[PDB]
Amino acid sequence: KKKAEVTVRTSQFKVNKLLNRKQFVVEVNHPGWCGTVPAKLIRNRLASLYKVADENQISVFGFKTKFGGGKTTGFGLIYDDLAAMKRIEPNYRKARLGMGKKKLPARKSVKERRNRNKKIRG
Amino acid sequence: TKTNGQHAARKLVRLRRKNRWADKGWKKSHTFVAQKANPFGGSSHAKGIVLEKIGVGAKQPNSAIRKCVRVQLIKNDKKIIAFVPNDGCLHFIEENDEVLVSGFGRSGHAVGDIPGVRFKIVKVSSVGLYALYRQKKEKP
Amino acid sequence: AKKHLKRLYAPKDWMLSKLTGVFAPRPRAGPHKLRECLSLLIIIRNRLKYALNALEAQMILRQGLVCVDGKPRKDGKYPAGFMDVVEIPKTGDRFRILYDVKGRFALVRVSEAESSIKMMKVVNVYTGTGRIPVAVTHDGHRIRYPDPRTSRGDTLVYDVKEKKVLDLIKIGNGKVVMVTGGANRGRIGEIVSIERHPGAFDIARLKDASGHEFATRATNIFVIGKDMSSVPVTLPKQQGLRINVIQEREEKLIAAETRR
Amino acid sequence: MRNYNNFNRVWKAPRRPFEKERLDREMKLCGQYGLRCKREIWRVNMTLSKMRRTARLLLTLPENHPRRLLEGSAIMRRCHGYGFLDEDKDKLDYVLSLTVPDILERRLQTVVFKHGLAKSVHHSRVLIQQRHIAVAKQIVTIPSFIVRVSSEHHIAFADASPFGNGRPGRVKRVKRNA
RNA sequence: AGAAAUAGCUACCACUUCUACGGAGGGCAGCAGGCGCGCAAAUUGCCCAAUGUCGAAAAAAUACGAUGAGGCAGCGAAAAGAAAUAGAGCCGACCGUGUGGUUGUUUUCAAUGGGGGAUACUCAAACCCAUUCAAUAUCGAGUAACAAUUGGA
RNA sequence: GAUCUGGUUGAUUCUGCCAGUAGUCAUAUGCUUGUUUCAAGGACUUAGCCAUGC
Ligand SMILES: [K+]
Ligand SMILES: [K+]
Ligand SMILES: [K+]
Ligand SMILES: [K+]
Ligand SMILES: [Mg+2]
Ligand SMILES: [Mg+2]
Ligand SMILES: [Mg+2]
Ligand SMILES: [Mg+2]
Ligand code: NA
Ligand code: NA
Ligand code: NA
Ligand code: NA
Repeated sequence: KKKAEVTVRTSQFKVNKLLNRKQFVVEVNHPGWCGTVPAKLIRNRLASLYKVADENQISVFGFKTKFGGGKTTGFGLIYDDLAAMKRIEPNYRKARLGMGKKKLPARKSVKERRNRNKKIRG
Repeated sequence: TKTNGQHAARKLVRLRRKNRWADKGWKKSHTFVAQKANPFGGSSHAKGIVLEKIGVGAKQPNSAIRKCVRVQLIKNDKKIIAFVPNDGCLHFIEENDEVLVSGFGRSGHAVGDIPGVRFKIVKVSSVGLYALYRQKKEKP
Repeated sequence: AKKHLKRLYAPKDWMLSKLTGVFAPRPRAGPHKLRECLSLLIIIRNRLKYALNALEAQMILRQGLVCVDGKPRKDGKYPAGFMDVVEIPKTGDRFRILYDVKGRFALVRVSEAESSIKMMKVVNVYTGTGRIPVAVTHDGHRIRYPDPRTSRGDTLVYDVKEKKVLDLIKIGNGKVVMVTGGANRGRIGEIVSIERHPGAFDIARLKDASGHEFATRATNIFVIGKDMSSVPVTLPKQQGLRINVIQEREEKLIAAETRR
Repeated sequence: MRNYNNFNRVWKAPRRPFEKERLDREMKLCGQYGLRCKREIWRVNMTLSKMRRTARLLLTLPENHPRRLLEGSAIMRRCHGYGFLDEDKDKLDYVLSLTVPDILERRLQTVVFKHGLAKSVHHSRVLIQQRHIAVAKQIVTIPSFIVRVSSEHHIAFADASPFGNGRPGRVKRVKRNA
């Protein structure tokens, strides 16, 4: 029958010049939507709402689906430019996009060598 | 009537302390002699080893043989007599096995027409005597 | 020599949830007491939601963006107390720490001229080596040459950007005070009288603006001015007037109904 | 282990387990409201006992008492709004006269049947558990929901339900795929 | 600065490990795990994302502080809160009572979750919830074998 | 919820204790267990003995 659309609204708003960002709460209305709605679709729509050059300046996380309904609420961050986004965003959030630091060795091995090198000098 | 003082709380406190030793229920919970004489050191159940199977007669108006066993406890090596319930159920006991023993009710008082027996057999070889009776399990 | 502070043992006015974490930031020693203050990490992360996590407050405080007495502070666990000006020059907002009518911390936006003024309460007057009269203050400041009329209970109006004393407000019946401890914290009223009780705690009897009467220990009043109008600083919304609990409940109920 | 969550109990078994008079009165309530177990009745017993106990304490207090005025208004506000007491009764003495079916009348399983959306009192429970009823355009699937006075006219079918304007249900879909 | 500190030192007493027999060590009532004891009690897991402490430290790069404190998941009817195991009728056979509930025999007719799968959400990474069986476009009870027990008369 | 019942006599009215009855974030054992939320978990006896890693 009918098509499935998505509408995005922002209830609370705040401008953060200390961390070069603006914060808000995202509301998504998706009546008739099948399944959930991936976060990249929100990023497209939020970019339309506040026209940004690069959609990667937008961050969305912590989204909860309302019981027995077609609503979903999450948090949202907007950065002035990509340079500020890289500096301030936590690593695991950048890795979600696919552009964070590679990896680190298992923590067990690191603390194993730390005690081993306590028996030796130089 | 009795003392009605408004400054006589000392006399009323002493009276209640002295007279509270006169009821057997309150005395049993504050005297430590019951725990020592009790084969279970104040515990719900205890584990023991079967020594032999005995048959004790019932009291006078009744007439039967009550099919008990003689059990030596493990935690303190005391000897007690315990009753094995339900029909049959003696063939599931055997000799030198290890059993779990519980009270009979009434907290140390003998029960029914069995003379001087206040313990019952619950588990044999750690399976469950009633489960064996209902065939829900097999003897290891 | 403790270094932690369990959540449940923290002051209630920080309003930290008991379901979020086990610990709280212990305020380092300094101008104000541990019980009678709130730290800079609390203000940045809990009062104004500039920072979400506690790592972000470091990203603000370690740069010296926040100032607390005209000097930027980099320590999150800095103790900030009553009558303190907090200004963030990048954002342009300045708050003064005061007590609201219910005895809780209140941050009220002040003007540019006001942000350079601070009120202090004398607690001790002594002599230094040589003959230097120096007076200690409720926030720990020491003033080298005060007015020779200063005494224990009075208050001083202080310029923070440049260190000097503006004027001294003594104690007496006419003046108006604000209660700073004892479940009457956050009430403004005049001094009806003060009772001596030598060797023990003096009792000061005060009259509210609405004609009510209340009393408290004399070590809990902070004289603001000689009149309500002549206040060097700004004041919170209610002006320290408390009203009946049933009236509070009823006004809240009807106000919600007209709102929707 | 270092947790600070809370929990409590909502019901209580009655003394004297077998009284023929109480057994029949409770059975009558169950088979006529279509309840599942006696615990549902015994929940109503304790919530009733709490309002009665606080009303009794307040009524003992003298009039114009500050505690009496504030709490007295609060309990009447809850009782009127929830639909336990009609708006004419306002003296705080009509609280004690509350009985069990008065609270059981406000249950969402009951109110659905009264409005006529169901053919019985057990049909309505099945409908509620299967995500068909919406109170204020929000789907509610818990029979013990106690309907407020300002929400009876908003009760209707849910959009997502096949009986509303939703897609065909399980039987229709599997018949089409057959 | 602060200890008469146990993942600081010294000795004696009880048990105890390696050795080339000259000697040298050990302290789980910290975390997980084993033996014994008993009626009686969980994995030799992942992580610094949150909460904090310490520090010569904000974050970012030609450049990632530690942390079994802490948190997360595995086992878990201690206990506590919600809650399925069916709803409407059809046609005979009826049961009582005076024509209105009812008790099986045939038989349609919708609805829904145990079950399984993602455009995917969560998550520090995985899991559980919460959404959804087309949005051109997505699986499924009928002797509902998807079968309620434990105690009694 | 400010509640009681069975046993002394050929019957009756008592004192009085045995037995019944409801709970317990109170422990253990037995039988039986589809879903979900929140959760305590080697105190009890032996402040007994401890391989290995942190
Ligand atoms: K020591
Ligand atoms: K251990
Ligand atoms: K079943
Ligand atoms: K029988
Ligand atoms: Mg150790
Ligand atoms: Mg256990
Ligand atoms: Mg006699
Ligand atoms: Mg122990
Ligand atoms: Na209320
Ligand atoms: Na030692
Ligand atoms: Na950390
Ligand atoms: Na934890």
